[PDB]
Amino acid sequence: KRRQVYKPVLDNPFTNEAHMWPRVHDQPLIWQLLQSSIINKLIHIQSKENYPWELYTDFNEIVQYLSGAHGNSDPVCLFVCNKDPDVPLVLLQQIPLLCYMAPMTVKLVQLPKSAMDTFKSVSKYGMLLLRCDDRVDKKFVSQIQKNVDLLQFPWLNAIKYRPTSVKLLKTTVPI
Amino acid sequence: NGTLLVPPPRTIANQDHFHRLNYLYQISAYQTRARQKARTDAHTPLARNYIKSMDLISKKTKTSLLPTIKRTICKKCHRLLWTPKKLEITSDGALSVMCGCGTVKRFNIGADPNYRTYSEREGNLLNS
Amino acid sequence: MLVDLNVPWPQNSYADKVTSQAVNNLIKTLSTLHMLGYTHIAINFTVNHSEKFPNDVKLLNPIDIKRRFGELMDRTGLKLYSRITLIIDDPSKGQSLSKISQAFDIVAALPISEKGLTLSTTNLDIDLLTFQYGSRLPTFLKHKSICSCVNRGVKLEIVYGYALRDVQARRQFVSNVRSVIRSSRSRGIVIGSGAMSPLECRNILGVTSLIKNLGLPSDRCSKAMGDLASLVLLNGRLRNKSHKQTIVTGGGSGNGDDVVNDVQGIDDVQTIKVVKRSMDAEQLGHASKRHKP
Amino acid sequence: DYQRINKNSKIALREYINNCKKNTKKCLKLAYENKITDKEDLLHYIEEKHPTIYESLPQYVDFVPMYKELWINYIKELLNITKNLKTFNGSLALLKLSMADYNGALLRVTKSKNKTLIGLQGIVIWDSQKFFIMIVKGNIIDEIKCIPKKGTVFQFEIPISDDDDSALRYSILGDRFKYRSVDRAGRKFKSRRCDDMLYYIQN
RNA sequence: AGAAGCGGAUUUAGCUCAGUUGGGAGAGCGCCAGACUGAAGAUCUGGAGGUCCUGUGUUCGAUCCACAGAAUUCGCAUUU
RNA sequence: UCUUUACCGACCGUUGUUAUCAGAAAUUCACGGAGUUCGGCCUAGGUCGGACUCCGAUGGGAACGGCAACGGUUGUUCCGUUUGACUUGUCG
Ligand SMILES: [Mg+2]
Ligand SMILES: [Mg+2]
Ligand SMILES: [Zn+2]
Repeated sequence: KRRQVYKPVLDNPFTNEAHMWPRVHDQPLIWQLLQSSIINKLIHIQSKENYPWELYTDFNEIVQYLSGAHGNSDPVCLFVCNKDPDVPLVLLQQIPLLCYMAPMTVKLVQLPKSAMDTFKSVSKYGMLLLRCDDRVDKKFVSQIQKNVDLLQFPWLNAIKYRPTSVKLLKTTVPI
Repeated sequence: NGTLLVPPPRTIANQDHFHRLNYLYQISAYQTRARQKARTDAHTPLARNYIKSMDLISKKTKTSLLPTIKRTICKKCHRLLWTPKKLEITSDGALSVMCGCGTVKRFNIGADPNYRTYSEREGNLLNS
Repeated sequence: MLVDLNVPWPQNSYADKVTSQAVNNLIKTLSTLHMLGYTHIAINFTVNHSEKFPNDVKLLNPIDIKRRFGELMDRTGLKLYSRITLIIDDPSKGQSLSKISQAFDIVAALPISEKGLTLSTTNLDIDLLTFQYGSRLPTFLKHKSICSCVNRGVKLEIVYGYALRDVQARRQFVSNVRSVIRSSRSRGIVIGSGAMSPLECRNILGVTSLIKNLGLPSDRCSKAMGDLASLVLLNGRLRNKSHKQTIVTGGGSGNGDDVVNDVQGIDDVQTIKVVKRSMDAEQLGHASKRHKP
Repeated sequence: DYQRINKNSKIALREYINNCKKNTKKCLKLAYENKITDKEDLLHYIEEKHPTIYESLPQYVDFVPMYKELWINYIKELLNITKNLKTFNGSLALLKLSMADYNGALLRVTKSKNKTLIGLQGIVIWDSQKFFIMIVKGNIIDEIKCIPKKGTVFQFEIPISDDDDSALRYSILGDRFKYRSVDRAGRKFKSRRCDDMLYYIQN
């Protein structure tokens, strides 16, 4: 006979607050410009995809770019989709973490729409890292990023004790 | 299939043990971060010690942890991987995360998406 | 410092009620022990093994150190401890020892038969072993058992006040005490005064002469009242207030606060001791480099 | 070089606590060469003239808030110390203190067999089996302090959130428990002969 | 109060004693309470009650296994 | 646990165990992916079989690692003493 037993297991007490994805609102004003720009990149020539706009869409190149090889470009922006199925959780639990230790001004934007499976199915993987050094796009990227899309860290900034979190899991035991 | 019994009387000894484990994890993580933000690796063999002692206490009272903790900490030297060496992907395998000591913790990511751990599934978990 | 740890309480059964005359008599004999000179007093209470014990928490203590002896303390300047001598005769009826032990400070025993004497030294967590010096000794003590019991802890206790009761009892008293000194190897000997009156009190230099004439040396007698007496107080005092000699609720000041010496500064309600902010991690370094204290 | 040190965490911890003592001795030598008694001028002097020597020096000013607040808040949560103090239970609290780890505690040597060990306050970086490791500041001294536990009495204050009204002070004895924290998680402490504790009555 | 030396057995709730692939800490009696009786015993139900002699170490985890330190107790053609 | 001037090293084999859950798997059962080599159909190199190597979220864990018992050593097992001196009795 099978009996269900609840076992107490210690949770990471701050992983919910470490994965508090930033507050994004009035976001359909942004996907129009972003998707139109990405399509206009991806139409003509694979060299002309990355020749006027330098962007990296492979996670190994994201790690090698944020390691410290290129230090000139200080404003560098990232776009990562959450709340979207068919997206790996192994990278997604480490993407907002690796950008924190980067000395460059890296600006993560979490895309909140679940229906946005287009950018993953089209370009590479569903993430986008590019540079706003002298491009035209920064002329609106600096406009809205101060409004709603602010990214700051409250969790490591001040000194604060954290309460413990002990959860409990299901276990089916046959006897 | 069987009998459905949900007890919320948590036991005092298990709460003491998991508070001890969580305090060791918090003090090791905060030592590591307070050292890492300011300057170079000063007392990186110190905080690791706590984690090792933590894992040994996890060997004593038969306790299990979430895969977030064991994914954070190492396996052999048992150190925190908040600052790892290198992260590589699609290098003819799935994924690789290198460390300073040389012990790697890889994950099968090139097979298929939408795979979750047993503690991360929709209904298997009840908080507090 | 001197310890007198076997002053009896005028009550044997819980059904009996102590009159005010016996309480005033105990006040007068405590004033007598304060008059010539002593440092510590641990008053004793007799408990039989087969009585009907109450299932209470705040009623297991008919001593009341706080209300009457707390008033006697301010004019006295001494302290009182409470203890139980377990009058254990047969392995027939017992008790819940975890309540009777944690009730008072010191736990003692009084054997009458063979097997009880063995299970007291073996399993029963007590502080002192007292024998019936007034009546016939239960058995004659083996050396390797008493030696192992002293090496485990518990020491033997000699009551020199029981010889002051009757004429016939002196012969049985000396016949018991010489056997205790013979089989105890002069390690675990703690002496105490079993007086019920202030009219049977003695001075240190007469009790030392009594221990001389019984058979034990003089320096070992004063060492038994300095070293051996105050340590077996601390044993039960740490066992019953704190954990099993592990983590103590007693404040470690310089020379005034102690687990033994500072009883009133510890809240005897449950465990705690209210101490003001004497430890600051901000601007306190080495002790010889401070300037504020 | 870096891989051979951290192969064992205990040996690298020993190398770190040796390097801190050697750097403290070098700091005392450079301080007597400096002839300045102020430590705030001494740290800037080391920052100006000795960059590689400054790298392994401890920071006690950083060490106090990163440890004391977490330790006090953990004890206020664990022992159920709240604004309501009249519902306290002391025996279960002492059992929890027997079960709680003292890694990260502020602790003071109040009584000892050695007359020079007393008066030392310090915060735990690691618990040994039979010794104890703290850190204390002097005028210019920042040495990692090793203190024996066999024959010493330690005390620690548990504050209450009210200001200057009430606070608690507890005491442990390192000669009583002489084991690792790992064994102390499972050990049920029992009685001892306690014959060698005469010093606690002596001084 | 009848040693000294030798072999065997053995310590677990107040008591008498089980028990152990090594993963739960127990039974009888006693205490308290319920049930029952005009009352009580007996019968029956439930609860309270632990230093598994102590310590090391092995192991992921000890009443159990290894070592160390104590001892309990029988026998030596006996009832002293 | 081992080795000893090892001018080459050598952790013996078998049996059982590591409870529940987890995981593909609690003992080199098996399963999934990648690389190499060989053979058959076949020849823009597609598929199939066999062998090796590496990896796969879980748990102290995949490490022929830890624990307990037994022996092939010059065949195993059983039985008996090689231990006494005075006194007494018998026999020559
Ligand atoms: Mg002999
Ligand atoms: Mg001998
Ligand atoms: Zn590592």
